Amino acid sequence: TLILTKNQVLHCQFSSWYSLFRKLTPKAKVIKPIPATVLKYLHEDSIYVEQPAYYPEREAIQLIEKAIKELGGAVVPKLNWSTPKDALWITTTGSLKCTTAEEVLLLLKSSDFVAHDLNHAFDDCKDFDNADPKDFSFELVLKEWFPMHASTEFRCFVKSKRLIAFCQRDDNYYEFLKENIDCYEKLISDLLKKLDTFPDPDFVFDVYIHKDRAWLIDINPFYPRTDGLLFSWSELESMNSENMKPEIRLIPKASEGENLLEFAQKWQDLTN
Amino acid sequence: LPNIYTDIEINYFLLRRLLGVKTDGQKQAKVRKLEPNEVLMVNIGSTATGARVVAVKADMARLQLTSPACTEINEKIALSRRIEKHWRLIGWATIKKGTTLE
Repeated sequence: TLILTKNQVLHCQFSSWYSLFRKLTPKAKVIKPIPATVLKYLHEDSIYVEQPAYYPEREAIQLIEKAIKELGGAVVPKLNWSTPKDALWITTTGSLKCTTAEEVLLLLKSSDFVAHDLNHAFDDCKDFDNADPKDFSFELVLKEWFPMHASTEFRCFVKSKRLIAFCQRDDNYYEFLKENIDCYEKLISDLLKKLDTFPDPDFVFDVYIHKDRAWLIDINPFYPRTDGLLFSWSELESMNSENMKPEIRLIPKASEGENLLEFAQKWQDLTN
Repeated sequence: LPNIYTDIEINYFLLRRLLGVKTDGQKQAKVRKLEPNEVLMVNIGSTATGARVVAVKADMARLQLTSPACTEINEKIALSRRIEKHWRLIGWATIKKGTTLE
């Protein structure tokens, strides 16, 4: 029966793994520890904007803005773990893109995922007692924004340093995936080779494939708290961590050539 | 009469306390006066958008949405506030006036 530990959460902290795999993950800036004024404001209830009510100090908004323009004007904000993917409705263009410090705050303040990071980070830890969390400090992660096609994003599962399974992150059908799926399987398997320096033998890494390059996006624990997507967690448990080939799951949906290419394989069944 | 509105003027009403029944028997928190330069979450039909409060009179308030919404005048709206890191329903409204993108 699989369990979550204090250090499994600690290692998944953006700073904790970015440091290790900088060359493997797209450009970001980490403000650690998070400015007290920004944290203070973050904990206040309701979303107050300056455009008797607390708003972060001029020093903080200048520092966030300094990071933004240094990352080419547009960014994607995060705390130690969760991205505000749930709060796209508050955003001005329906994406995690942030050109201003206000846009950043608006996203972080209205996100339930960000809120989980703030008061539910160790809600399943056997090693920790949620009473008030060691040499730990919250961080504001600012990742350089880019047009990311949600089709070529994959969630990859790892048990005892072996690639167990991987699946599509989106929930739409893409016909062009089954065409390159063998090449992605190579790309993602070859990236895990470079994730050997990671401290946990069981983890879940998010990846983004663009121009024959499998980009690391995040790392989350091998625990049901982290969404198993197209795979069930009982399915992921009931899986060989010593089997040479991993299970792939894509979203489900002609020529004489196609038809009889299929025959050739249907003939190959009768044989072996 | 459906259009794409950027800012809306609403006729509202708030709840006195938040929804729910605390097990200790203690009353739910009293819903406070909607203050200006507060970003609420408005449910305008299927659309869930953020709206900044620019002014308040009494049973009337003008809201500057975060991105444009598709509605008609007299549509029923649901006002929500970030309380204890939850989107909690505070009240309801009707669009009486609204400024379009075109």
